[PDB]
Amino acid sequence: EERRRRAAAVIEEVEQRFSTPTALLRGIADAMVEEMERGLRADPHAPLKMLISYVDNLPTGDEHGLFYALDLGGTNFRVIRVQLGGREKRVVSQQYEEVAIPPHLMVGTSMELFDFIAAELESFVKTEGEDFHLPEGRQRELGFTFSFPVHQTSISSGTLIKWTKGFSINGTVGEDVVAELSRAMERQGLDMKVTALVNDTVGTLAGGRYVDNDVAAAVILGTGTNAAYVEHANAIPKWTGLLPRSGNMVINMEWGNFKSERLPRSDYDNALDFESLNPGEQIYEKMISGMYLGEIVRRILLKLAHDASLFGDVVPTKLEQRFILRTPDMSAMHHDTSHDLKHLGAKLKDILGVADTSLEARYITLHVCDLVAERGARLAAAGIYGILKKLGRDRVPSDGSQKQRTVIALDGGLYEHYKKFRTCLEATLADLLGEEAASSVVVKLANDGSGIGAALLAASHSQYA
Ligand SMILES: Nc1ncnc2c1ncn2[C@@H]1O[C@H](COP(=O)(O)OP(=O)(O)O)[C@@H](O)[C@H]1O
Ligand SMILES: [Mg+2]
Repeated sequence: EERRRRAAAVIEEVEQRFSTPTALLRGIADAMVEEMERGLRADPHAPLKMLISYVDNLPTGDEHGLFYALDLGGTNFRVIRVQLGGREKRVVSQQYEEVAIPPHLMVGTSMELFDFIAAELESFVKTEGEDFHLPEGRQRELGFTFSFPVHQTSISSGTLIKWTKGFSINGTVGEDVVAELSRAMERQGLDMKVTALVNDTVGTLAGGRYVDNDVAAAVILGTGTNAAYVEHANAIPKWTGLLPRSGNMVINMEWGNFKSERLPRSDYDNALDFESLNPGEQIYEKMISGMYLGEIVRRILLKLAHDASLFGDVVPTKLEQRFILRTPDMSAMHHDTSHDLKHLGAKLKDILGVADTSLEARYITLHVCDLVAERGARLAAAGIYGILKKLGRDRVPSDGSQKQRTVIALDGGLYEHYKKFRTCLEATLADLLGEEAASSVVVKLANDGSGIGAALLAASHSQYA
């Protein structure tokens, strides 16, 4: 059919532009490290901000007391509460409540955002049961995870640099995010002090090390993507204070903003960025993250539907709608194994609004999902590889003796729930490492680990009382 060769040409340029041979991945990992060095010396125009987090001591286990945590949150926010027992007892009690963020609150007024989340924290502390005790006269203390880039000014204070992953609230850039929350808690008649402000990457790394001593980094793969790691404070040229007692510092790399001419981008990525909420920003994230994967698939399917009549001789109206194909929908289609792809086809009926689909159209769709998820997962593995190279963990002992154990905590709905994405991520990372080096790296799932991690860092920075 002519329509068949016209479809093969589209799929062929997708394969060509999206191609990520291991050799290219090593050059991208090298460029990541190059960019990490630029951000640590405060280079102008550095894509990676490499933010000092003021976390110089990760949790040890001896944390004790009662502490709350507020976790925000690209798609949801959760309020957490733990009773910490100490090196031997640990988390005696724990309670949490997760709430989905209404879509308007991502793009409205900052007072509406913080009023909404502070009101849910209010009704949450009001149900504080008897398993959690607060000594008399004392003030309840909070750990605040703020999943957006913040120029840190103390362990508990920081300026919003910019919004990401679907958020766009005027009037917060430049403002202290902890003061903005503190005011909202006050308007709710709520006695709490924020004693720790962390990015969700820094929090997951805190929560990860609390249960595994070898956690060296945290990678987030959810609605957005980002990563944090532990750096040597004497390896940060832009550091100007004293130097931490522990010689360590957690860095929020903000690696979604990574950009490199080595990144295999296409016209679909240019169009996606052009019509986005933050054009020109977060180039790397827009190839990896959950908010954008399904949208890349939709734009490829649209090209096919138009240039090859893939879904009929009239392009389906719904297919032209932006973000109509969410990434969990992409994930559902991708995992269909039935001989006729009946579940991929059932999903396509909802999302496209068509009555039916060719078996051949279903296999093309499955192939597109495959190419988009594969490129995102391989590039994310290249980023993790770059971190390991920064910590000198890409290689094993030369003296031939003593393999280290390096743990990387992973968090986010993409990694947790997109099976093909996760296994492609881990396979490529193991490929990038040697067979010798890979047996020393652990990818641990620490989902929503910034909740307890923010509570732990609020603990070690209490007032007290
Ligand atoms: N089944 C799935 N398949 C693919 N991606 C998913 C799936 N479930 C969730 N996700 C992605 O993970 C995100 C939710 O992850 P989570 O870390 O809880 O929130 P956020 O990253 O928004 O703070 C969603 O926005 C979605 O992009
Ligand atoms: Mg979640």
